[PDB]
Amino acid sequence: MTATLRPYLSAVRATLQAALCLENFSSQVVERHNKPEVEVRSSKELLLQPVTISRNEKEKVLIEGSINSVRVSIAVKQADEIEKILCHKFMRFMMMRAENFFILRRKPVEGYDISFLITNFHTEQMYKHKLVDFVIHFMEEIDKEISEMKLSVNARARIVAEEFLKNF
Amino acid sequence: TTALVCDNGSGLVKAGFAGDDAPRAVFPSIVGRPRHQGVMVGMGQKDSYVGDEAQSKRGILTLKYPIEHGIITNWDDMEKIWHHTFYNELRVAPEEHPTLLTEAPLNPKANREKMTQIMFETFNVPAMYVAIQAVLSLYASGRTTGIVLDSGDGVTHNVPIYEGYALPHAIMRLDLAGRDLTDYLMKILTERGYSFVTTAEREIVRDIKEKLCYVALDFENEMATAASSSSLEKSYELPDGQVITIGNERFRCPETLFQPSFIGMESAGIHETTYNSIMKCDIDIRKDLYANNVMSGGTTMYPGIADRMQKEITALAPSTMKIKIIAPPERKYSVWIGGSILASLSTFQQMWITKQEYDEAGPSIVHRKCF
Amino acid sequence: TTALVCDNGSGLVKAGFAGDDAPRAVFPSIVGRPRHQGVMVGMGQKDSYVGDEAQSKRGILTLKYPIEHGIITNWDDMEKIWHHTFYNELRVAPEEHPTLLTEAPLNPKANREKMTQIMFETFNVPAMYVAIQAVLSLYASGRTTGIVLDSGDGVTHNVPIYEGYALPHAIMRLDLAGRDLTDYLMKILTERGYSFVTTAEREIVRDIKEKLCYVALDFENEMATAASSSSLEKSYELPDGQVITIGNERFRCPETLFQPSFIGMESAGIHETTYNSIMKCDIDIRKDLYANNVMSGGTTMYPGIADRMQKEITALAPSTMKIKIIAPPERKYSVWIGGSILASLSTFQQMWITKQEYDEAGPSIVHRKCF
Amino acid sequence: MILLEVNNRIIEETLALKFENAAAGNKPEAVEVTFADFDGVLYHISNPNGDKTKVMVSISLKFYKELQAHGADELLKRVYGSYLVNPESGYNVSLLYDLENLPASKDSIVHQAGMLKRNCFASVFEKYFQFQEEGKEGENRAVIHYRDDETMYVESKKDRVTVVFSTVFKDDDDVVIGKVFMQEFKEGRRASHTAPQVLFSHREPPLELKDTDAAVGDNIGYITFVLFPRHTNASARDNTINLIHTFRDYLHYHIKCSKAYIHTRMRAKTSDFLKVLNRAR
Amino acid sequence: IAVQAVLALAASWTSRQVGERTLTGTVIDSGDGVTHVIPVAEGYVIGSCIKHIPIAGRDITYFIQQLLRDREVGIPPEQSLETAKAVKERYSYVCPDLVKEFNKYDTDGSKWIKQYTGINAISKKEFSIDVGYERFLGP
Amino acid sequence: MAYHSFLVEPISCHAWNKDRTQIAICPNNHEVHIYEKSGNKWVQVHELKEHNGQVTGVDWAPDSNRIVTCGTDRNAYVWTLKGRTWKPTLVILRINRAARCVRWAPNEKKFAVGSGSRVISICYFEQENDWWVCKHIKKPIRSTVLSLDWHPNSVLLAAGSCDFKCRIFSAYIKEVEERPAPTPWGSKMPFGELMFESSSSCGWVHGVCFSANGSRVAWVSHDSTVCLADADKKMAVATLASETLPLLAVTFITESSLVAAGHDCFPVLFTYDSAAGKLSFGGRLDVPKQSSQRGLTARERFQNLDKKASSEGSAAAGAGLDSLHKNSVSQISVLSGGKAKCSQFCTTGMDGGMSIWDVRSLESALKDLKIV
Repeated sequence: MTATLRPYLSAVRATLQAALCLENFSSQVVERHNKPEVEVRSSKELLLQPVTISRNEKEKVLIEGSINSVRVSIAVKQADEIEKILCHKFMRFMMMRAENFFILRRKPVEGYDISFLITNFHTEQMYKHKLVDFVIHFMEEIDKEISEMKLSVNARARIVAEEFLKNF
Repeated sequence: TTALVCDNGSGLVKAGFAGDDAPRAVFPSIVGRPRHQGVMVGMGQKDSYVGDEAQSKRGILTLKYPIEHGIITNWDDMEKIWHHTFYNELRVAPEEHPTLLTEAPLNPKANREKMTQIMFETFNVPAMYVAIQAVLSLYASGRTTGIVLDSGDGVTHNVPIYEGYALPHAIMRLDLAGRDLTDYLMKILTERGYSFVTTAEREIVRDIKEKLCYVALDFENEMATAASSSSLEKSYELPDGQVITIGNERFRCPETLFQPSFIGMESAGIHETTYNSIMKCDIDIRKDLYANNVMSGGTTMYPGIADRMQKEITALAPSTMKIKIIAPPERKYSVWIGGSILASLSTFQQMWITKQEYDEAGPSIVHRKCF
Repeated sequence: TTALVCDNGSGLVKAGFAGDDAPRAVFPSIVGRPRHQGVMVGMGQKDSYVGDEAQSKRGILTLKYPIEHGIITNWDDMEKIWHHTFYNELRVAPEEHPTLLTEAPLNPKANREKMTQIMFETFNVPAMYVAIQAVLSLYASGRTTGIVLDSGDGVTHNVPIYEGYALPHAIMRLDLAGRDLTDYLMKILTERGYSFVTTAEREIVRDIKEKLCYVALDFENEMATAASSSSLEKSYELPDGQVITIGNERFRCPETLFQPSFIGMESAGIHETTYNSIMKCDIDIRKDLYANNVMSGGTTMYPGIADRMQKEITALAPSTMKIKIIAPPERKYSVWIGGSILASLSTFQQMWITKQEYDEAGPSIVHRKCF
Repeated sequence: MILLEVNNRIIEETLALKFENAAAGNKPEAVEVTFADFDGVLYHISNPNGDKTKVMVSISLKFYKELQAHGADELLKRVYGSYLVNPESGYNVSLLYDLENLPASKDSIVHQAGMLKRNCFASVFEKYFQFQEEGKEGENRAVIHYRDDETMYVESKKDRVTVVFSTVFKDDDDVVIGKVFMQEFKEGRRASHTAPQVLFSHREPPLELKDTDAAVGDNIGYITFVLFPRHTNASARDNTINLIHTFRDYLHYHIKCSKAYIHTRMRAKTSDFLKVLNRAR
Repeated sequence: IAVQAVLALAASWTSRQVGERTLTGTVIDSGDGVTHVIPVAEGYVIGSCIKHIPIAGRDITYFIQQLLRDREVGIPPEQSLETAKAVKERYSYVCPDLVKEFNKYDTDGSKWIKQYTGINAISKKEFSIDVGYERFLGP
Repeated sequence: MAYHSFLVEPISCHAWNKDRTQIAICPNNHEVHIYEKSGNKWVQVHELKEHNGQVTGVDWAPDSNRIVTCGTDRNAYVWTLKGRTWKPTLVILRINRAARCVRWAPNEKKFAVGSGSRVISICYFEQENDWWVCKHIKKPIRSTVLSLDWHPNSVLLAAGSCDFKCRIFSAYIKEVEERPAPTPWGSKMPFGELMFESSSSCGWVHGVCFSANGSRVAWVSHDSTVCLADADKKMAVATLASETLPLLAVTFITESSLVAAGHDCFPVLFTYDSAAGKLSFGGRLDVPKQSSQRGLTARERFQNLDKKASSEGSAAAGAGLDSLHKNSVSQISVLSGGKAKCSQFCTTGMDGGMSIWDVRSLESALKDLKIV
C-alpha cells in the first residue's frame, strides 16, 4: 500500500485536530451577515495561517483559513491530455452536482486540480468527527474511482473495431 | 524502495516484491461474474467475485481461462485483475516502480506490443523488462546448467541450459497443464453411478485428487489390485453433510500422462516424449546430465510418480553414469522466490526498456520483428 | 404523510400505514347480503355486510368469500369492501398517497391490469407498488439467505433465497394456506353426534382449533395414547349455554399437514413434499438454509409445531446439521410489519408506478413494466 | 438501431407521394431543396420548368472536375439514362422527373434513382475492377479530393483492386486509438473472418502514389483498402462498397454516439458520490 | 436556441400588407402542454404581464376520456384516447346556453346527432358509435 | 453522573436564579423559553422574545434576579421576573451592531460590556434616565470584548479582546462610584485608564479568570494560548498553549488548578504552583455516560438496504466524536461546593440536555503554590 499516505492524512487530520476551529462572531465594526470569511480576510492575528503542503514534487495541497471558514485546493501528478481532458469530460459533468453537495469552491482549480469552500455552519448542522473521518478519505476514494473510469474508458477504446469491423 | 516482481501467470497469482523469501500476493489466476438474475436487486454487489471470492461464491458465477491457442486470449479480462492487483491486493501504482514482467517461449506474433501498449500507456512503469521463467528455478538452487522441467496450470516446458546457450531445437514447450486432467477423470462419475456430477465440482475433484491422488507404481499390479481391493477407497466430505468414499480412480486416471492415447490421442507418454529433447541435444553431455535433472511444479507434488518416472526414464536410458534427480521441497511454490531474488543482481535491470523508448517509436522499439 | 401498507390477500385482513408497528384494519374478508324477508320496520338497512358486520347480522346473511384457488376473484366483491376499507375502516383518502399493495405469482395475467383499471380508473390513487409477497418477510426477519415459509389461510408459498435467486423450479407455491383440513375435521366431529353442524361454523371449528388444537408430536403413539387415555379430552362451550367435550380429533386432523395423503392428496407431509424441490439445487446451501429457516402466516402459529417439525425435517436431512427456526410470536403479522418498514426505504421509492404512466399507457403493456 | 440506405427516407417517400399524385393528376405545392450527405454532397430538388407537372433533383461538388475526367457516364446512361433528363446549371448534373417522364410502374425506379450516389461511385470503381481483371498494374488512378485535410486515390493491380488514403489527426486522444485498434485488425480478424485488406496507416501511404511513413510518428492516417477476388467477384463486392461509401465519416459520428453513452456510467457514478457524500453524518 | 415564439415573429411579417409596420400589439398563443400571452411593444415586455399559460390540450383530452363514460364503448383503453381525438377536432364547438342546446340533439336530427365509425383495435374490427352533445360540450 | 435533553435545544448559553432551578437559554435564532428543574426533570416556565437581537450572553444577577440581557439589538434590558414573566427594563449604551457579553461590577454596582463596535460602553444607572446611560472607552482600546472578569473589589476589571494586547484597565465613573485601591499592576485608576499589559497580542483573548481571590489571573485566547499574570511574583506573567482541540472554556477551580475544555468535548485538568512560566496540565477529567451494550440490529438491517452513513464506527457513539460527545458539547460550570470544595459540576451541548458530574473522586491531594 502507499503507506506514507498514512503519515500524510494522519497529519492532515492532526492539523484537522490542532485546528478544528470554525465558530462564529457576526460583527464589531462592519455588518452581522457572516461572509465567505476566507475570501474577505482583512488582517492576520484573528485567523488561521495560510498554508501549502507537498506530497512529493507535483503533488500538494493548499489550505487557507479564516478562523471560521476555509479553502482547500489539491494537486495531482498526472499531466497528459489523456489523463486531464478525458477526466474533465467528467469535471464538466461534476460541477452541477456540486450544487447538490454545497461545499466545493466549485472549480477544477489549476496549480492544484480542484478547490473547496468550508465553514462553521456545518459544525452545527448534524454531526462530529465521523464527518472529517469521511471527507478526507472519501477524497482518496474518488481518486481510486479514476482507476474505475480508467478501465471503463480504455474498454471504450476496446469498443472500436469491436463494432465497425466485427459487424462482418 | 521497491521494484516489482510477480507470478503474473497461471495457477494462482504468486507475486511479492523484488528480493523476498516468498510470494504473498496469492489467489486463483481465474475469476467469476454472476451467472444470475440478481433477484434481491440493488443488494450493493459489483459484477465479479475474484479467485478466493470467486470460490466463496462459485455457485453464482461465470468464469474464464480462454482457448488452447494460448493460455487465454482476452487477456483484457486480467484487465480487471490488474486493478485487483494494484489495489485489491496492494493499493499501489506500477507506474511508481521498475517492473519485472514475464512471458513464455514461442508466443505468437502480436504479444509484446499488445502487452506493452498497456504496460507503459496504462501501467506507465518507470522502466521494465520481460523474463522467461525456467532459470528462475535454478537461481533459487544456485545453479545455471542442467535440464529444467515445468509442468503447471498454464503450460509445460522442458528446458536444457548451459550457463546460457539454451537449446532452440531441444527446449520443448508444450500446452500441457493440470488444467487439462479433469475431462477424462470426471466421466468416471457415471461409473460411480453419481446422478450428480458438474463443472463446479471439478474443483472438489481436483481437491480430492490434490488430497489423496498418486501415480500408480506399476499400473497392472494396481489394476489387479483394484480388481481385488478397496482400501484404495478413501472418504471425502461434501457440502450438505454428505461424504463420498472413492479411490481406485485416484491413480487409474493418474496413468494418462503415459497414455494421452486414453482420448485416442496419438501423443507418446511422458518421459518417452521428453527424451527427444536429449535425443536432439549434444550426445557427449548425456553422461554428465545424469547428475543434472531438475524437476518442479504444483503438478509435481504427487506420490508414486517420482520412482515411476525414474524407472520409466530408465527404460529409455542406459545405466553407465551417476544419477542425481533434483526436485526440492516446495518446488511447486518456489519459482517466484528465485525470480524475486534475481533483482539483487541489479544488473538484471540494465536490459530495461524505459517508457521513453516505448513512447518514441512506439514499442516498435522492441516488439517482434526484433528477436 | 404516509402510503398504505396491506395484506390485500386471503386470511384475516391485515392492513395499516407505512412506518407502523402494526396494521389496524383487521377483520374477516367477507361479502354478506341477506336472504330472509326484510320484516321489522325500525330495522332499516342497505343490502350487504362485511366481516364484522357479517357477524353482526349473521343469522340473516348469505355470507360469501371470493377466494377461489386462493384468488380473491371478482372485482365487484371487493369494491365496496374497499370503499369501506379506506373511507370507513381507515377513515382515509386512498388518493392521499402512493400505495404499497402486494401480490403472489401464478395468477392469470390481465387480472392485474383489470385490477389497476380499478385502483386507478376507479380509485385514482397517485401511484402504487404491488410487492411480491415473500419479499415482505425480508425486512421483518432481517434475512437475505434462507428459506421463507407462508401459511395463513389462502395461499402457500415456500421460497428459497441465497441473496435472492428465488428458484422457479425449486420454490413451492399453492392455492391455499391452512383452509380445507377443517373439512376433514368437520367430517370427524359429525361422529361426535353432530347431526348438528353448518357452513357458517368452519369459522368456529377454526376457533376451537385456535384455542385447543395442537400439532401432533409422535402421531403413531399419539394414536396409541388417543386409543387408550381420556387425558386428551377437554370441554368446549356453545352460544345458548351448552357444553361439549373433545380431545383426540384435536391432534387427528392436526396430522394431515404431514399426511395430505390422508385425503389421497398427492402432497406428502408438507416439509417432505417441499424438501424434494430443495433437492433440485446446490449442495453448499443446505446447512446454511437449515441454519436459516423462517416462518409466518396465521396457521404457522400452532402449538407442538417446531418440536414436531425439526424432528420430522431431521427424518429428511443429511447428517451434521444445525438449524434456525425463525418463528416469532405474531409471525403472522411480521409479514405485514416488514412491508411497513420496506415502504420507508428511499431506495424502494425509486420507481413508484403512477396513475400518470397508466393515463398514457392504458393497460396494454403493464405486464412488461413487470418482468 | 443505427442503419441507413443510399436512397433517402426524405426523398423516396415524398416523390413516390408526388408520383402517387402524378398517377392521380394532382396539382403542386412549392418544393425546392438543397442539402448534404456523406462525401460532401450538395443535393437539390425542385419544381423545375415552372409548371404544375415536373420535379428535378440536382447535385453539385467541387471535385466533380476530377471525376468527369473518367468514363462513369455509361452505366449511368443505362440505369438512369433509362429516364429522360438534363443537367441543371450550378449543379454538375440533374434528374428531371417530369411527371410525364414517369412510367406505368412508377415505384420501380424510385429506389434505384435514390441509390444513385454510391452507384455513381460504383460506375467508375468498375474501371479499376476491369483493370484488375485485364491484369493491369497502376492503371489510370482516380485521384480525388472529396476531402483535403485527407487524400484518396482508386487504382488497380492484376490480383487485386485498390483504394488509398490520407487524413490529418487533430487530437492525441484519437491517435492513441488509431495506432492501436487497427493493429488488432491488421493483426486481428479471427472473430470477423472475412475482411479484405484494410491498412490504417498512422504514418504510411503506399509507394506508387505517395510513399510510406509520411506522418508525425502517428499524426496522419494514410489508410489503404485492397481486395481479394473473394470480394472482386461480381457479388461480395457490392455489400462492401456500401460500407466504404460511409465508413470513417459514419464511424466518426458513432464516436460521439458512444461519447454520449458513457454518461450512463457517469450518471450512475456521480449520483453514487452524491449518495456516498451523506455518510459523514 | 431561441425562445419558441421567435419563429412566429416571421409569420407576422409573412403577412406583410400595408400597416404591418411596427412591433406593438398582442399575440394570443395556445397549444397542448403550453399556452402563452405576451405584452410586446417594439420587442420589450414586462415579466408578470407576459403570461405563461400552463392550461393545454393534454389536460382536455383525458377529461374527454371520461366523457366516454357518457355514451360509447369497445376500445383498448389507450386506443381510447386516440379515438377520442379522432372524433373531437372536426365536430366539437361552443353553445350560447346549455339548456337550449340539449334539445337540438334530443330532437332535431343528425345535423346534431351525427354517428362515427372505427375499429376496436383489441383485434382490429369495427365499432360504430355515437356523436351528439359531446360536440358542444368538449371545448 | 446523569443527563437528559427534555427537548433538543441548541443551548447557546445558560443562566439561573442562584438556586440553579430556572434555566434561561440562548436559543436558536430569536425564540426563548426558560425551563426549570422539575425535581430533575426539565419543564417550561417562561416565553421571552422582546430582546430581539437573538440572545448572546446575559448577566443574571442571581440573588436580585435581574437578567441584564444582551445580543444583536440595543433593546437590551434588565429582564426581571415581574412575578408574571421575566420582562424587559431598558439599558442605554453607545455600542453598535450588538452586545456579546455583560458583567456586573461584582457588588452589582453596574456592569461592564462587550460591543459590536470596538468598545467598552461603560454603562451606569440613572434614576433620571429611568434607565441606564453610558460613557465610552472607544480609545485607548482599538477593538472589542469577548470575555470579562472584575477583580473582587468590583471597580477593577479584566477582559479578553479582539484588540488582542493582553491589557489590564480601570473604568471608574464619577456619577456612580469612587476610584479603586492601589492596584499593584498599575494604580492610575480613573475612567478608561491602563494598569498593565502582557505583550501578548497572542490570539483574541477568549477566557479571563481570577484565582480564588484574584491575586493572580489566568487567560486563554481562542487560538488556545493558556496564560497568567501574578502580582505577588512582582507583576509576573506566564503563557503556554494546549495540545488538544481548540477552546470552548477555562476556569480556575482554586488559585493553583483550573479546568479547561475544547472541541475534544471532554474536560482536561491544569495544575500549577508559583514558578512564573511553569504552566502545567493534569490530564482528561471525565468518564463517558455510555457503555458498549448499545445496538438494535433490525433498524441496522433496514437501513443497510438504504445506506445513509451505513458503514459503522465508534465516532457515531458520540454522533461523530465518540465518548457520547455529540455534534458538540457547548458549556461547563460548577453546581455546588465551588472553586475550593466542589460537590457537583455540570455541562451543556448542542443536544439540549442537562448533564451533571463525577467531582469528588478526584479530591485526592493537599496544598499548592511555590514562589518560583
